[PDB]
Amino acid sequence: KNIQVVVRCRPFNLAERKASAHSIVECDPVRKEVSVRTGGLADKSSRKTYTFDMVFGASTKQIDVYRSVVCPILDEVIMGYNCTIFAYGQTGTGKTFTMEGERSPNEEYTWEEDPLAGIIPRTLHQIFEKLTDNGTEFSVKVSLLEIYNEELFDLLNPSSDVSERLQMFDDPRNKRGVIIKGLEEITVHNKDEVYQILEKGAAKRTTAATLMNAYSSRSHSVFSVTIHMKETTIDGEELVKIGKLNLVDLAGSENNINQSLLTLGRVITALVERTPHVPYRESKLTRILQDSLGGRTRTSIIATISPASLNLEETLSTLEYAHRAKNILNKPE
Ligand SMILES: Nc1ncnc2c1ncn2[C@@H]1O[C@H](COP(=O)(O)OP(=O)(O)O)[C@@H](O)[C@H]1O
Ligand SMILES: N[C@@H](CSC(c1ccccc1)(c1ccccc1)c1ccccc1)C(=O)O
Ligand SMILES: [Mg+2]
Repeated sequence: KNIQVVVRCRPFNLAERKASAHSIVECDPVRKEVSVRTGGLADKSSRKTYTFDMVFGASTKQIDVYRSVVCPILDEVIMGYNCTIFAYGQTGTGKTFTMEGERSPNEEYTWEEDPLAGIIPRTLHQIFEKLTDNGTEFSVKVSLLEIYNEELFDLLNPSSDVSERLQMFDDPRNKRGVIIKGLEEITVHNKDEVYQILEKGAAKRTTAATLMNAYSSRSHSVFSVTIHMKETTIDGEELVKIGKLNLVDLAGSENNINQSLLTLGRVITALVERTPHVPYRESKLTRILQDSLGGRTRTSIIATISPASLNLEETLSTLEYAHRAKNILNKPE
């Protein structure tokens, strides 16, 4: 199966409006096209146009991303496949907005209902909605690690010091897999446990940002949720499934400070060019993503872009990068 690639353009922000920014991006959700105006003052007609698996314009809301992209992927996780979604694009374009989301200010909504909530919390909410006493015995475990300068931090660890480091090893049980030694995996017994877990993770990240330069823009964030499902149907026979979903928020594409982003590009180039050796081992991120990139996990990429003329070169870089990645084949479960 080819990696599926979608584009999400964010709306203008107040500073862009204040600077009287013009748009250089047109999205056509129906034709699944994004068309970028490239000639500035000089050449009013030149464009580059790309077709993707889906295209989300500035008016797309969090709930539309969920319904279109995540729901189908989560149903596949529930069938016991492994899936990955990662966000790629320049700092400021909405990777974290998309993957995690934000809380609406002054208290207006519950987390399960917040319209600014992104992929991670909606996914956790749906896992419990879908599975709960609906016949299956099931458990859910989460982990959240971040890669910065090729060091690995555990945002969910009971340790009060976020700087305490994890270590990665090959997994002798699983050919393309790693063991993250020290990684706290929290059993989430029900939906009413979700928020406090995410909240404490976010507070550890805020600390991390005070400790390390340009932390949030240089970091890669790797949230994983594993679902163990058990069934005893018609004979009394017992049929076990395990689904895993990785939700990944990459370093800003404008970027050992950068080894993982660099190596991901070299890995994607190797896969599309079909070159014989693919350098997964040369970074922490690509070791973590090995199975998602030419392996047995179903992968989707959300490429995030700004609409503003100012960001022309990086917007074009992001679209070219993401477009070629459609050519990568995985073979799920
Ligand atoms: N689709 C969107 N709709 C509304 N605001 C958005 C959207 N995407 C991003 N933003 C806003 O733009 C700013 C940067 O988003 P952020 O998620 O921090 O980007 P990144 O993680 O790619 O650096 C934030 O203020 C965020 O609320
Ligand atoms: N993106 C925000 C956190 S948004 C987030 C969240 C979502 C996924 C993982 C961790 C936190 C949140 C913010 C603040 C307190 C708790 C949780 C969130 C936003 C909306 C609904 C549910 C969770 C940040 O970088 O701090
Ligand atoms: Mg971010």
